Amino acid sequence: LLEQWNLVIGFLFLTWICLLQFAYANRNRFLYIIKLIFLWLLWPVTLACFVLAAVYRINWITGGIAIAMACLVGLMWLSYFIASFRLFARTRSMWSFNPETNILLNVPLHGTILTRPLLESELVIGAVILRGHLRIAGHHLGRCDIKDLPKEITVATSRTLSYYKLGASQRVAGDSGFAAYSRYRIGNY
Amino acid sequence: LLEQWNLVIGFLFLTWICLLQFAYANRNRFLYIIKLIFLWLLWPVTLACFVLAAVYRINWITGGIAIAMACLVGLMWLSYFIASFRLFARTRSMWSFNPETNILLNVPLHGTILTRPLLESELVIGAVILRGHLRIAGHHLGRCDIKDLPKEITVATSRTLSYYKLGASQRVAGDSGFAAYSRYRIGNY
Amino acid sequence: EVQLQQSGPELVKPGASMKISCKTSGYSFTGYTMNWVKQSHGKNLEWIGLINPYNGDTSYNQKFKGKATLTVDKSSSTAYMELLSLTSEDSAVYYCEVINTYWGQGTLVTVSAAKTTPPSVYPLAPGSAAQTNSMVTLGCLVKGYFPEPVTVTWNSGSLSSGVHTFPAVLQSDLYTLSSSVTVPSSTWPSETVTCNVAHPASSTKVDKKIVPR
Amino acid sequence: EVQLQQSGPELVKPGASMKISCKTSGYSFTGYTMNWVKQSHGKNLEWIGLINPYNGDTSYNQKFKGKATLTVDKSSSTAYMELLSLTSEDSAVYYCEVINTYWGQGTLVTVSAAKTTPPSVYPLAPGSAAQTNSMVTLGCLVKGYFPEPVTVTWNSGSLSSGVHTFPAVLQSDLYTLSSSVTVPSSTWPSETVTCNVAHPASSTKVDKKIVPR
Amino acid sequence: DIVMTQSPASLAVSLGQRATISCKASQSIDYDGDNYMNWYQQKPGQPPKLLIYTTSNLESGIPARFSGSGSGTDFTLNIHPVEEGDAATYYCQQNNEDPYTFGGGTKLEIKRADAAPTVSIFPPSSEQLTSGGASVVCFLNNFYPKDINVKWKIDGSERQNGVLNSWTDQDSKDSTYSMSSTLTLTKDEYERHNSYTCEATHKTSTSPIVKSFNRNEC
Amino acid sequence: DIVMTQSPASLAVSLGQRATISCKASQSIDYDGDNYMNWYQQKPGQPPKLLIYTTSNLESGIPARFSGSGSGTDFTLNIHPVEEGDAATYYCQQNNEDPYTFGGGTKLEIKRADAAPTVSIFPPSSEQLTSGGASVVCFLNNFYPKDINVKWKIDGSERQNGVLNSWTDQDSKDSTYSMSSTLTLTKDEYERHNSYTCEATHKTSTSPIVKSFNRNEC
Ligand SMILES: [K+]
Ligand SMILES: [K+]
Repeated sequence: LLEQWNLVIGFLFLTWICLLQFAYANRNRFLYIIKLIFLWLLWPVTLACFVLAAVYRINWITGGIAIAMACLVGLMWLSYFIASFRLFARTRSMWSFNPETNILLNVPLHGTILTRPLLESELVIGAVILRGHLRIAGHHLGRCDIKDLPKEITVATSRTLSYYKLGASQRVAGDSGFAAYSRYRIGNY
Repeated sequence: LLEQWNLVIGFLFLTWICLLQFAYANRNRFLYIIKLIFLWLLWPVTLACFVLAAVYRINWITGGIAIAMACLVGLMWLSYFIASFRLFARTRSMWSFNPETNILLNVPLHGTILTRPLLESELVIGAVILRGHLRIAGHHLGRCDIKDLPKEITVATSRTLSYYKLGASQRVAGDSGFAAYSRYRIGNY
Repeated sequence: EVQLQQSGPELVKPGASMKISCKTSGYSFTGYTMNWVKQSHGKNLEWIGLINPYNGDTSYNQKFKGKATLTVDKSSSTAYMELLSLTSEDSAVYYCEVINTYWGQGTLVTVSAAKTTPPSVYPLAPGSAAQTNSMVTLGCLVKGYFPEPVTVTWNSGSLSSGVHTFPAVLQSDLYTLSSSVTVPSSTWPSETVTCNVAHPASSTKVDKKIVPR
Repeated sequence: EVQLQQSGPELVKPGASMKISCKTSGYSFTGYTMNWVKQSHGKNLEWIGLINPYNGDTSYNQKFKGKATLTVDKSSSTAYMELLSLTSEDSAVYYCEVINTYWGQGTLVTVSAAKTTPPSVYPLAPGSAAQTNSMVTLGCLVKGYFPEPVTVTWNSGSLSSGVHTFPAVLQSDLYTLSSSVTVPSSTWPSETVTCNVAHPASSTKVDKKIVPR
Repeated sequence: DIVMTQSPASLAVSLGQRATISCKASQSIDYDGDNYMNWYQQKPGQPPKLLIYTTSNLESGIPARFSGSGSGTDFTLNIHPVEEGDAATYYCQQNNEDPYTFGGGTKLEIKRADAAPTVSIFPPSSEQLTSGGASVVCFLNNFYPKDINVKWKIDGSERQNGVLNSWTDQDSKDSTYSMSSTLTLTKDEYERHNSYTCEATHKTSTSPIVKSFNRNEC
Repeated sequence: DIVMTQSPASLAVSLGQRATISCKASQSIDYDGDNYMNWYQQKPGQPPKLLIYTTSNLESGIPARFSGSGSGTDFTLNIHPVEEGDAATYYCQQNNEDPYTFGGGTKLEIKRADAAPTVSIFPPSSEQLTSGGASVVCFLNNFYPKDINVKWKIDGSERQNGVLNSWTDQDSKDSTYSMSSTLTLTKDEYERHNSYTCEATHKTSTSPIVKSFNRNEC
């Protein structure tokens, strides 16, 4: 039945709406993974809609487009798998399979490197400390002071590693502060 | 019947995937409108899925959940309308109806104030200039230099107007640069 | 950089209205909010209100609601404050700031029904001093003028060291001020010394050459 | 702040491997990548490679592949470079940096089959000078030692002004060095002057008191 | 709304010392875990210059010797080391709720080695004399501290009424004050007396410094 | 592999002037429209100190007188004003492609007023004399410029072979050099001659400064 498939899609839409209204600004790592888990399954459920329209077609024009669009999503899904596994070879990090970007941000906080997805990987990376909590490029990494800021962070993408040097860190309003991460060398493979 | 709705959702996900993959990093203002246009219509189509399941009430357990779940997405859609029209009263700008946040960021660039949605509105706002192009909080605003950075930006939300002050601008690698906006006063409405 | 130019001091009759212009330069006028601050009796800084030049919404102090109205002129990049029903409590200095860093020079509003009086300028030299060590003082006294302020300089500002311009004091609804300069005997009277007194409210600019008696 | 302590100089026979320890402090060791730089002949800076101490992946120079192997020890926060098959071209100073800002003091590697020789330390004073102006020079000469380097100080580093430690020069496969200090006649010989020569390769630390003849 | 009790009313510190300026808000101005306190500096004849915003952030171009502390209701401005140019009035403004009320302000006095006042006496000018009145002037230059009393003596008796004093602000070059005393008198009584005397009793010494002249001496 | 060429090989400027140091990359290092050029400073006996990274960005704590310019292949390091402590060796490193090759490096020399060399003569020590050999030493201190020739004189004839010279780097306190000349000789020939002389011909004057001694004089 399509009625039960209608309810599944309604919960898929409802899940994101909750993630878009109540958990958008929130950057909890478990919550962020759940958002990435949802965005990953957005590719099979895009393919499932077109496969259902391809098999249970209305007209050959409608079914023919759904066959082409299922290949279009299928090609875009394999392009994610190709780019992520190529990224996974360089980094050996489980964040390489995030479905939003193929670039990783490595911040050495609390000793262990805190790898996070990075969207743009620009020349300058912004580090903001708020109430003693560091957030770099919209990733709430955790507790970190101005004096405890990582003196060097790296950004890893496919066939290129970008090392970033801490620039000028300015402390504002006590616990809060700001920092500058200008790229200084490129570790291209 | 009920198969054409499958094709509509398939293109809704296909548009979602393209915006989330191909044009995720791209910050063209017309494209950013399209992303906000798509996220706005995600509320009627979440309600449309649950109304369709509520109308097709073959079993009371599935239909009864869909009736209650359509109320949950129905109420939080009107919660968006209530929150945005309150924001529209204070700001009188068409960006108040963005479906991602109820907080607006006003950056005075090129004379006319550039108003953009702001997800966080924290104490410190980072302004990254890359290749002579300013991007504040992930919103690419346009051509700007370190010497041409706005000395004061404001962040307008409901019942609060937070004025931000240019802390210190650092120039890196020539055209690029970096500066921070620390809040210095609040215009409590 | 960011320069805010205001109108000069003026004398306003009691129970009237005055518009204070804050001409801006060096930045986009509609860019940042324009605050207004009143400093009464020389120390009491009071916040009047702010106006956003882009759209025009204002936010006044509750004390100054109905007293001051903030307006802008985007074409001339000039922000105005129009005070209403001026009383003797409004004899203050009004400033305009942008981000609390760049301020106007302040407009000295004098709310009085007094008649603007031209200043009386008198040079003062140690006639028959009988003591001519190489540090001799000579002065220029401005008596009976209204309203504030006046500018007293020496030789068109050529001499800047050893100058002392004492604050004005009120008497019989007239302000009095003095200026003094100490120069060595190698200067007096070999080089010309002249005190220049300018009062813009009376639109007067007098120059007095000091001479021994 | 961030301090990188390296091992001292070691005289290595040709063809023998050597591991250079770079002990780190003041920061989380696994946090930042550890570069290695070779400075041959005192001027030619050459990049050897970098090792990420968190996971262990390396990136060598093409010339130094098979010559140097970079390893780390997270337990002791010490990064190692194990040079392989040392030849005379490897007589250089090897540095370990972090973000190119914080550097180690350098490990002077001397690849020679020469026999370690203890230094010969001799004080030199102006005996029978017949000229005692209040600027008199006295020296300490180190002759016939191997390998580099040696540290020559005066009175355990109490005197820092007027010191001159001349660079060593090679002769008959033996380096020679000199140190000189000029002090006023009000010092010599009232206060004790002693030259301290330390050679860690020979594990010797000699102290010589200078005396007039 | 919110009132600021900035203490002390006046502050007097020496060069190179630490100047502590307190400013206690009536209620907590804390918003989102942060206090928004501004600190201004206003030299005489000049608009206020912002030193510190958001209770700690130093303004660009302001020397690093200015530091803001405190949270909740108590707020402190610390100046160390104090230079000669810091002799001004310091205000505290709460940038949290409308109205952004300022503090009472405290003038910072630079405690500098006491000095003797340079005394000078000016008889009324001839041009003013023929105008119908007269005014005898006494100038004190480069004296410290500010507290001082100057008296005028007419023909063997001191006179209080008709004397106006003008004090200058603390100079930004030597941290010393100047005073101008003026005795005005109609021409009717100017020629009825001969001796005109100005005497100053300052803390710099136990000798009251006296400068006098005579009408017929000119 | 990218080759970096620095011109000049050695740079000599006076205090307060502008020192221009070039670095011409063989290949363009424009990555994403940006060049990653690192400028280091290495005083003798010390590891290199990073001055400028990413071709313009100054390292924290470095004085704001080192400026990096140029893009593409030509890169320039400018030091203005030049102080006494800037006498070191400056390297350029391309931080773009493996290997991050360094430049040839240039030894910056401070141009200071010319001074006369302080000359001192040391006869061989008695302890070394009884060991089987001898070495007579001549020290020049606080002289400028670096170019100078010192000669040894034995019993009326100058000798060239057997003379070793050691030059010190430019000092970071007076910008003057020091030289140590050593004449070594076996004990067989040491007692066969009496007079030992060290003479220096420097540009500071037209008089060759001479210091000599005798074996039997001791
Ligand atoms: K990926
Ligand atoms: K909204």
